[PDB]
Amino acid sequence: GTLYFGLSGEPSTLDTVVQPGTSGRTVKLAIHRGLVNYGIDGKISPELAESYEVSPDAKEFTFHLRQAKFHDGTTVTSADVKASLERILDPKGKASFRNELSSISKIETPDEKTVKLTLSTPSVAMIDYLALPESVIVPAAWLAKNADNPNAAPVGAGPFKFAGWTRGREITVKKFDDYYKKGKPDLDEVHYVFYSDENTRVNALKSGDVDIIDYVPAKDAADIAKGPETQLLRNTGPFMGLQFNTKFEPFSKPEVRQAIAYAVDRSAIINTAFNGLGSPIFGIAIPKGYMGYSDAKANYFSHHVEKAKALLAKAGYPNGFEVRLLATSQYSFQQNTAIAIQSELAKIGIKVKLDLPDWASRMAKASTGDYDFTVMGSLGEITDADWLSNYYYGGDKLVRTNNSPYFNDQQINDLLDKGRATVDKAERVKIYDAFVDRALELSPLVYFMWREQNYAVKKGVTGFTNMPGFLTFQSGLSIENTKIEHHHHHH
Ligand SMILES: O=C(O)[C@@H]1C=CC(=O)N1C[C@@H](O)[C@@H](O)[C@H](O)[C@H](O)CO
Ligand SMILES: [Zn+2]
Ligand SMILES: [Zn+2]
Ligand SMILES: [Zn+2]
Ligand SMILES: [Zn+2]
Ligand SMILES: [Zn+2]
Ligand SMILES: [Zn+2]
Repeated sequence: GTLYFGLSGEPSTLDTVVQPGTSGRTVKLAIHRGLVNYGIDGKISPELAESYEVSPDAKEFTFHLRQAKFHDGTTVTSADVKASLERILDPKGKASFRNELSSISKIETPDEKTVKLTLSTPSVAMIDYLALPESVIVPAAWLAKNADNPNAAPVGAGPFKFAGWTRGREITVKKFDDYYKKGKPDLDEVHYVFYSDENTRVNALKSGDVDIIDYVPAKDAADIAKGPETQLLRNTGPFMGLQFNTKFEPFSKPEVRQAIAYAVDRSAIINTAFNGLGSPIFGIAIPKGYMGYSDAKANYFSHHVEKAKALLAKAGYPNGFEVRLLATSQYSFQQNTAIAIQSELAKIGIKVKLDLPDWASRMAKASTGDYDFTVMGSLGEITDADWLSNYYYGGDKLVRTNNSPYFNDQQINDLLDKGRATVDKAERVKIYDAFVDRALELSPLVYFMWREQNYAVKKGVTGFTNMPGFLTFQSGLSIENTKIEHHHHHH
């Protein structure tokens, strides 16, 4: 059988090292595999690495490669892993997670089936960063040939092979028979169809044109959950907030960032952008169960307009200032969150103008820091406490998909470095607790709410998993387990 999957947009690129957003990741996770990837239950799964060894100080890593092939019939070898990692590490390259993998200082290939990494500083989160959709392995010979071909047809080691891309319509993938997991994938093909207007996307599911859709809008969630011919797959992993370009003078000031945290009513965002679905955040967006979580620090901020006005005045803005907010019109919740922020900040004299291009245009600007501040709809990229480094650390790459451009605090860097180097979780928790105090004080990131992130499937679809908490954007991995009962589309 074949499955038609309605994506919320067309990927701007399938270039493995680039993080274009959830749409591109969902397609990449059908075609590609890394040394490890997260399993549907959130455990790290040995993928192209059949096994791995981590030194007791988390500085040396050995990967023993599984017998596996790429889609072009070539064997997966240690030289392919080294070339793939070197592309991520290249400082002149466009890898989105270069900062997080940059501690890799030596890559050894003693034989065709063994890769050894040595880090310059310890990292108990390195295995998790190797599970990123952007850390997948491609062939060294393929990279050499397609060095100046940004639109070259993908070659990977995942359960499906790239079959074609019709611009503005769909990407088709086909079962890879030589995939290393017995009985996987179950589907013969998946057609990833692009539905940028969310109403057309929901209508495609309800009218029976597609079998699965992602980014189910909050206004349609109840109708879809009711069915009986549709099923809603729930998750409450991502958060909504703001990333600030700290080169925009007012945003270099903790008092200005805190004023914004005090000025924005969180129920205005939940009620006007998410149909009343979600929960307010009054501190750092750390989920229950992660180090740094605290019930006592969960109400650092509150909604207090006159306090926000006093903070701006103290910061040197008694009459506020003019600024532009980058978001998108492609996701109604992003546009409506931006509209709510604009009206909330006008009350404290911050005159916000909105930039609402399509998703790919917003991402191109976000990637270069071409903004004053931007609506952040995101989550921790790994399920270890070190997901925080991707948001807060300084380092060599100061403009990232999840950070506040050019923010760099030595106390925060030192605490995150200590947190990543400490193996004992009883000691790590003291480190992240101290980090949280400094993160609130400086507020380089501001958080407003936890949101629902839902998929919807047609009755007859099984085995697709909306992966837990922060793993929801990697749910495309579960397509290898997905099955669909015999069916036709209007025939
Ligand atoms: O889920 C969202 O809301 C948006 C909407 C499309 C999408 O890919 N999103 C995820 C991105 O916002 C996120 O992966 C990325 O790191 C951004 O640069 C964070 O601001
Ligand atoms: Zn179908
Ligand atoms: Zn070994
Ligand atoms: Zn076909
Ligand atoms: Zn098709
Ligand atoms: Zn309120
Ligand atoms: Zn108010």
